Amino acid sequence: QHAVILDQEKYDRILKEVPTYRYVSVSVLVDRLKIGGSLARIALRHLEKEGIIKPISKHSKQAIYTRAT
Amino acid sequence: SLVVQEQGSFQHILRLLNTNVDGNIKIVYALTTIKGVGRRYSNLVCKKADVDLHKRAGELTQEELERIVQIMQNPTHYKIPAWFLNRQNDITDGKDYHTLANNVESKLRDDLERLKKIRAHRGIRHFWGLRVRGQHTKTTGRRRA
Amino acid sequence: TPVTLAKVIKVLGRTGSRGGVTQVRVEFLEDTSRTIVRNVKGPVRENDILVLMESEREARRLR
Amino acid sequence: QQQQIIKIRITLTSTKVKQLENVSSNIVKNAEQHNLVKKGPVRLPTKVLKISTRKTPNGEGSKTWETYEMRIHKRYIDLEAPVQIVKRITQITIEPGVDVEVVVASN
Amino acid sequence: GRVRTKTVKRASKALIERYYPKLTLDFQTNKRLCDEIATIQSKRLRNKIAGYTTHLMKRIQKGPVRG
Amino acid sequence: PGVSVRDVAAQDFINAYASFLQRQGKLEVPGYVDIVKTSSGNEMPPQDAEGWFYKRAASVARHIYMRKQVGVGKLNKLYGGAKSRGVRPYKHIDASGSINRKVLQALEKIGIVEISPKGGRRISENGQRDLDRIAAQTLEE
Amino acid sequence: PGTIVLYAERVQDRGLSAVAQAESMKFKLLNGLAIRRAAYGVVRYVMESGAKGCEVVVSGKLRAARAKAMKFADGFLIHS
Amino acid sequence: FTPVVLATPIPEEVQQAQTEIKLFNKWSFEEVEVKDASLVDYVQVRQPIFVAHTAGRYANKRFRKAQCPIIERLTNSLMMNGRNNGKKLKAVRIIKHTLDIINVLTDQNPIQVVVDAITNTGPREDTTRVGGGGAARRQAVDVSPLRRVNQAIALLTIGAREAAFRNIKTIAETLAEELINAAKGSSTSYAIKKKDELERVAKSNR
Amino acid sequence: AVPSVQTFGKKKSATAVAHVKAGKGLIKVNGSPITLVEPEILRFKVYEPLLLVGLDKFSNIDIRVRVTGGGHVSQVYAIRQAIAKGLVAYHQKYVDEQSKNELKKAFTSYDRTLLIADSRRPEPKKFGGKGARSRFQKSYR
RNA sequence: UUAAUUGCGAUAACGAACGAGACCUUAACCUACUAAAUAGUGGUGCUAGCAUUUGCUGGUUAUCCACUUCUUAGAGGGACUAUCGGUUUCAAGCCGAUGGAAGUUUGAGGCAAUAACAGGUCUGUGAUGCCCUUAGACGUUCUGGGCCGCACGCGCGCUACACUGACGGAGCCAGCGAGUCUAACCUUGGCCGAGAGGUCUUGGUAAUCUUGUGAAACUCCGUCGUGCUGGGGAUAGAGCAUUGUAAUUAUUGCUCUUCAACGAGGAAUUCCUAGUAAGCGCAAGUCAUCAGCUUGCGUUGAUUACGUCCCUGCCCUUUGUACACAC
Ligand SMILES: [Mg+2]
Ligand SMILES: [Mg+2]
Ligand SMILES: [Mg+2]
Ligand SMILES: [Mg+2]
Ligand SMILES: [Mg+2]
Ligand SMILES: [Mg+2]
Ligand SMILES: [Mg+2]
Ligand SMILES: [Mg+2]
Repeated sequence: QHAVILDQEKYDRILKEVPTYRYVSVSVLVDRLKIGGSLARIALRHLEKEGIIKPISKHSKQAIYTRAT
Repeated sequence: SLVVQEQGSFQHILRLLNTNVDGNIKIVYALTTIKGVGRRYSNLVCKKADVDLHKRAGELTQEELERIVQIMQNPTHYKIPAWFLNRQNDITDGKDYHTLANNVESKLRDDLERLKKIRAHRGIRHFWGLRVRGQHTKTTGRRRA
Repeated sequence: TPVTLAKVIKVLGRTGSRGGVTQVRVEFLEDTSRTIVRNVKGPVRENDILVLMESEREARRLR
Repeated sequence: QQQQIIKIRITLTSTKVKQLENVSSNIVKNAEQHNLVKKGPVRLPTKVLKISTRKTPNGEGSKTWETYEMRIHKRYIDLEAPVQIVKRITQITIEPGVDVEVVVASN
Repeated sequence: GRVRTKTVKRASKALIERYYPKLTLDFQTNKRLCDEIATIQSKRLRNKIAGYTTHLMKRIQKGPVRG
Repeated sequence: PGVSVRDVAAQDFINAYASFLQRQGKLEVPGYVDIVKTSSGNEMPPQDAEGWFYKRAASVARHIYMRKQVGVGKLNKLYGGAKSRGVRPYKHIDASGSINRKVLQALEKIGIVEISPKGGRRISENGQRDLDRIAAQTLEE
Repeated sequence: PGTIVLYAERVQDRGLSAVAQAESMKFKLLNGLAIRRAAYGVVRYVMESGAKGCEVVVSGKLRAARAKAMKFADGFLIHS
Repeated sequence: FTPVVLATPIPEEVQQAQTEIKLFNKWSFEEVEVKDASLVDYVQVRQPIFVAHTAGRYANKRFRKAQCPIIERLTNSLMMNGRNNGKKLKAVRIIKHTLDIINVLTDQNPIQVVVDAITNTGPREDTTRVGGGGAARRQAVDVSPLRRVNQAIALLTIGAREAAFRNIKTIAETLAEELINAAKGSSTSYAIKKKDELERVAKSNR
Repeated sequence: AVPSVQTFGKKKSATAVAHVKAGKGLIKVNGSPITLVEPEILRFKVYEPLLLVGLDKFSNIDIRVRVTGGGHVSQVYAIRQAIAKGLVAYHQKYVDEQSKNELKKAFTSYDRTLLIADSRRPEPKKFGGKGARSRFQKSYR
């Protein structure tokens, strides 16, 4: 039921919609999107190292991520 | 400790050992649907096959799907210490047999049908289907078995 | 709805079948000298400002 | 024997605490009058022996439970004493119901 | 649940009856007075008896107390 | 700039020391690692099969450093937990004896610990020297 | 032998010891004394001996199949 | 303001807390006046605490729990459904995430958001059962401010609890959206709908 | 001689002993810095005895804390009291009364548990019930 | 009015006694006394290791000195609702604020009056009346089985239905106990074994050693991602061990393997007001072994109310009674 595997036609759904998201976490990347929870955690940690989204507090079982600047 | 990006060379549902196995879920917990294969056995089989456990059981390749089955049907040859198996010290030929999908019910059927022929108590209770491990049937098990 | 305020100035006594309701003497913050008696459910003391959606109503279950 | 220390240890234990206190005060009392170097009476934690039993002999009634307490109080004193002085005070006038142990340490 | 019993009250009245000049308006010295003008078999009962005695004296200063 | 292994975060130090011994490549893993549940109270093998022994070694080496001397039995209770006994309630049972014994023997060969005739194993000279180095690089990096 | 020796001694004021009185309260009935007279004898003896109070309870069946308890008290007693 | 040096090192972010006693590190209780009247002296302000963990005594006097801080009271209601009884360190972690979500949304103070959500949640009137038997009537009554703030916390916490139950949404997430909707007033949150439900039963059984 | 005061702080079963001596601002509990106290959710449970009167009042104070008993959060409540009590005791013996009173007023005006032990104590469990007040379930049928 | 027949008062009653209370045990405080190598701390006669110009840590008390803050236990001290304000017939009292270790009878128990019950126990007693049996015994002993048997109904419980979670690693903190020469009790440390456990030894008749019982829930970092699913562990099979003379009707422990019901529970119903409820374990009891039970202990620690007679039960007054074996 959920896109557990990311591909190109799903990849553009993340990279064009993660800007303007005030709140970014594992549950909002599966509610708004269709990708699974495990890949959502992969997407969040991937999108931090380049730096298009910012961290507010790093904890397990919950994340708090917002835009840049 | 790091996580690398991956691309979707995904494949559809698949069939192993005459049993449907779904994709979309991790490889170790996908082989658990095979009868006679549990979480511990499927975890051992994968690491013996030297595969990534984050491979979702649907983006693997035919070479490592052939590899996991060979280890699964031949435990001892792939460094399995014989205390990890389903049936240990077989009553017939004294070998350590790990039982697989379609053979778990048949071997279990043979074992119970043995004790019925033997007229042993653990099989006698199976003939009526009652509790065979000595649990009290005073106020319990009023729906099945 | 322009709900009006009111300040409790006296705890008359405890009322109600099960005793969970308290009866108080309360005046009005706007248009003072309008003092009326109500039936309050929660724990209350003096000077407790509470809002009455209607003011033309006096307590009936008393004593 | 010619005024040689023995390094004695006297340990007192009994349930009846009150008269054990008097003897612990007695044993410390006969030391300064003989100018005896000592380590004071060390009091040890009370061991509250407890028994939890049903009041009833049968099984009938509300399940009521009693706790019995046999308190025992243990004390000990280290005395740097002569051989003569300890013997004629501890072999005589022993209090009733209180257990006393006289042991020797030579570390 | 702090209503003093007859043992506290009757001893306090009997104490004020015959010891009013000796007593004061301070429980801290009233409790010391109790041990040396009366026999109380516990410290808690003495504090109760002396405490109500001070409460009695505080009432005696502003108007008489019947009994 | 005096440093010991008490000023460093506890969780981070096992991470740093395990990585160091992972890069050192001389801890002589007993080879039955990837198959043992590392406690009878466990139900699954350690997720990080390649490095769990190095983290366990880092935790054990830290515990010998901060204490006086620790044997096998104290380590078994240390890493034990609550075992889900199924229908019956939980209970505490000790960790795996063989692994907790061989991690000490692995640290014995590297000389992280001594023999300590007064009981279990105590920290060794060269053992606490390298612990302080990793403790120094963590706080100063 | 010699490590333990008995020392029999007499008892002062027997009337202020329930164990001694209850025993004598029993042998009198075994000698055929009336239950009321024996019980009234014990409490009177205990009171003249110097006790503040006494309380004798005789429970069981007497002169009837039904059992009943008799209380013979005098003086002042407490219970708690 | 000015730095100080000690034998033990101390971070700068925690070293700045001496001039202003805030929450954990971020939100300050200054300028968080309760703009809705009739609830002050029952929602506690102007006496800040760093963390919402306090082993205080609030169940010995009748009204002592009003003096208890508002953030402390909200955490106390997350320790519900048996399995979560005790476990207060877990609930403090939940609210810290919850106020962070309010800060990545809703640029105003999360302390003001939860305060303004309490005022919009408490049922101003309620209803009590009058009658000596089961088949009885119902009578309308007005609610004291203490019960209102008590019911305000209860209406948010249970409805934000069953939302997270059997759902991918975390409890901090469900509470965060429940608080912002209740602050503005949306009628799409469990707390606001229950308040209107209770208040209109009172308007009927008057 | 070194001017030192020795104090303590008590939660339910947790007791922390604090040795307060002259120096340069060393704040160590169990040989570990006050920035290393665990869990981190309660770092700000032992920071307010330092963060309310001002960290400048530790430029000549060395605090050594050893704690045992209680639990994870009983200990942090026992630790936070011993340091606050130890600071007042040190300021009572070597500092003027004005400074000690300003500490005393500040601690009292914020939280009385910085200096006064939590008088709540565990209550004995009773027969016929799982806890002190709770009883076993009766049925009547 | 009080928890109280607790008191203030009223008063053909007055002065009393038991009960209640007072009392006892225990918890909370004591930088005040007595002290301590079976408790701890600090300097160091002796010092040592690491990193640097002193922080962490390991040993000796004729291979040291000093002390009791923390621990202990003796003597005691301390709280009496103290002070203030309000209310009350300005009485007993009650409420709020201040101070205090403690202001719920300071918390919790021990004991507990009169009169009873055809309440339970003759299956605890070498306590016992009467009756029965007493050699082919209803005495005692031995062998084996049964109390656990399973269409069903009811009660006390344990584990859950999941993300406030399961699992992995790491961090890692209690208290009440018990324990062997009248031989195997608690068991440390070393070795072997996946594990259970086996083995070589050490300590403790115990503030010394098991044991800082390094308990669990909990905390962090990760895997899982709303899927009867990695929830849940019922049922069932194979094997490896321990206890016992004996494990089959599986004592129990462990390993692999099947992954059943159950998606928050109808009618109804239990307990509970602050370190309390609830969660979480630990000890002890029984015990050769086995707890899902009990008695205690500690860890984490709410919501709500400081009230009423609506239901239920009890007590009292008035009233009615053809009831008194008492509706
Ligand atoms: Mg009396
Ligand atoms: Mg009376
Ligand atoms: Mg039976
Ligand atoms: Mg301990
Ligand atoms: Mg499971
Ligand atoms: Mg399943
Ligand atoms: Mg039983
Ligand atoms: Mg009539």
